Amino acid sequence: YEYVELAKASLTSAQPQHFYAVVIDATFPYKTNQERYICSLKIVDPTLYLKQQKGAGDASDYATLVLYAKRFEDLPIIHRAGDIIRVHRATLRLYNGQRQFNANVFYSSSWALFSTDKRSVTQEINNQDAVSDTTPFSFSSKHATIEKNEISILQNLRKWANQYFSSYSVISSDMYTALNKAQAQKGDFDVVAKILQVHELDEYTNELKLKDASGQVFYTLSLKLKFPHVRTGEVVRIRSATYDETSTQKKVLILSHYSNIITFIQSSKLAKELRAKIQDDHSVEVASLKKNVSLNAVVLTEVDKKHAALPSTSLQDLFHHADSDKELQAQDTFRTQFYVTKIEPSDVKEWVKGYDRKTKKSSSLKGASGKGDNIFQVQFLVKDASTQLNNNTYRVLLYTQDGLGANFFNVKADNLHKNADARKKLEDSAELLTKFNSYVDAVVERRNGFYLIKDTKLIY
Amino acid sequence: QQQSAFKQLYTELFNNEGDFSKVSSNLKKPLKCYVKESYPHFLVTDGYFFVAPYFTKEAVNEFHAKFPNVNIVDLTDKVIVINNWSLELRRVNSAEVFTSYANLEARLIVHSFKPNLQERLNPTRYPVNLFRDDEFKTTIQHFRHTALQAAINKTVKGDNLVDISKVADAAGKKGKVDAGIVKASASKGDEFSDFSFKEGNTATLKIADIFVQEKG
DNA sequence: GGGGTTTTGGGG
DNA sequence: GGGGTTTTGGGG
DNA sequence: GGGGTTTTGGGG
Ligand SMILES: [Cl-]
Ligand code: NA
Ligand code: NA
Ligand code: NA
Ligand code: NA
Repeated sequence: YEYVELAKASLTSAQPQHFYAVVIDATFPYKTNQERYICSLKIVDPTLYLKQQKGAGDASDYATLVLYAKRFEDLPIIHRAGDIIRVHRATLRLYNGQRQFNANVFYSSSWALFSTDKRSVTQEINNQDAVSDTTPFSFSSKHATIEKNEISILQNLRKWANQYFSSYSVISSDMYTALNKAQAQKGDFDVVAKILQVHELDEYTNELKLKDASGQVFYTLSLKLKFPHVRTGEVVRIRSATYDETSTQKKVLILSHYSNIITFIQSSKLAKELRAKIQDDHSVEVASLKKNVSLNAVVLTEVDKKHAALPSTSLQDLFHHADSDKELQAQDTFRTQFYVTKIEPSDVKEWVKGYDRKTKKSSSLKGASGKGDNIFQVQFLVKDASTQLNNNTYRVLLYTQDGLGANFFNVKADNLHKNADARKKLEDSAELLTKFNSYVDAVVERRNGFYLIKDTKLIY
Repeated sequence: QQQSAFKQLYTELFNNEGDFSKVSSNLKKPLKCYVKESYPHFLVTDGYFFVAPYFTKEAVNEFHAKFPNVNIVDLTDKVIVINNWSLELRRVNSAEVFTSYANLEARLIVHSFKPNLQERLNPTRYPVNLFRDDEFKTTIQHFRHTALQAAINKTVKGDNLVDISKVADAAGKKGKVDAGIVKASASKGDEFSDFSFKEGNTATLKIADIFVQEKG
């Protein structure tokens, strides 16, 4: 197999040509009719990557690659921009002034994907190591062969990809639309934004809270199965979104089956700059707290920094599988998300009790001090997406006698029958916690079959 | 101002405990909708979302009478005008019914519809399943939250707080996590069903039967 | 090919 | 045999 | 023509 650079490929031969290229954009593989699936991509290489820079405006230049197949599984799922694709038997032609490589995977063409970063997106998600730096993480057909001579092509292209992504935006300004101008678009458009929050709306869907360089915040639904790589704090390019005219309560982008959500390789200058520049916005949340009913979700808490890398565990797993699953049994500390249905004891004044450390007994402070050290002994009854349809509510404790969760309310334990200031703050917190669409993101510690909140604090 | 007629109608039905008499009267006017599909699923749009109309045996018989030269299962890409209609809430298996969410479905019950054969409609956005809409799913979640919170506050009483000694000095203490599971209502099964809306009832035709009635 | 599926109608 | 393809009957 | 396959020379 002889590999040709993108700008050097022949437009006259019409013969099958082969190449290695860096993928910068791609639709998700999609069905067009009863027998065809298509994946369209934008590709670059050392000979084709930037438009005549003078009056060009540092806009990226690229070739396009259209892959045709009879089955969904014969097409590449591009989760990240910057990785490498090797194509065999593509025919080239000019399509409206640009170099279009076409490949019928259902006939004789094939493709193979190589990770530019140490691990592919899927390997990062599952915490797996790559077989080797010359093994494709995905490919069409039952086999893929990498010859000794290709090794240098792959290694050199990787080095170049990192140089390209670190020196240029790659996804240039002409490749997307600012969110505050989304309503002005006639049809679909692209977006480059930071994911501020990933809210599990249900068993199959995530609701992404996005904010781009223009400062505008938008929400969009993202299927869990389709885009399992979405992560809070990360920057993504969204290929094909439309402005939802029927969303009155919040700004919403509608995605289609061909739409795609793409992250960037580690070296990305654009991703680095956006992760630092774009900052969290709680303006939507603050405004919603003034309404009796908020169609916008509000995460009321934040977990300690040391836990911001801990993966979350659903209530279904915490309460129904933690005594039977090997991986769950080996852990005592977990992170989870839920909404509070009811808080016990009902009387907010009883949330703080006097605790006798010798007898391990707590008591009401209505009679005051004679009960011991003041502590919170609060019992939340919660539910989440994984347990949404069942007839259960789950107990999550805020028992601070040993220090766990002491600062949860941003109110040090005090006699609530006497301290009006503390009682009032807690009553207000109670209303926020039980309000529809209010959720808690918390770290819990398993103790004698119960889960106690720790290293978690309200941020409202 | 809600531009989608279906979204406004269905949202109000859910926001009014499934009571159709409580929904705004200025919304119970004839519905002119584009037929996106007619078989295997009859789906109509309002220019923004698609919903599945549920035809009564009377509705189709009347249709077949005033329009003998018109098969319903072939109305794809054509327009229809629903003059007499009602909405009701039904409990369904959302894993099987795609025009539903969280085991609940607001149904468009059709009693009388006229096919405006060959009327070209205005260009609109690609129609999406109303039951897959972010706000509408959220509206349904609010509806469930209200029912759940009401049931829990009625069922759970007495402040049966975990005794503090159970989580203090838990060095030699081992417990099972299912100790934290509390029943939300007096429901008969593993699924929450304590709702106050009275589940609407109305015989409706299976789209397959109307296909046989028109081409055995 | 900057696009429109469905034993897939919550990857498609 | 049957696809896609153009070889339009015949290789390995 | 060339795959994968088994048809192992020949259809459409
Ligand atoms: Cl335990
Ligand atoms: Na042949
Ligand atoms: Na042939
Ligand atoms: Na052959
Ligand atoms: Na053969």
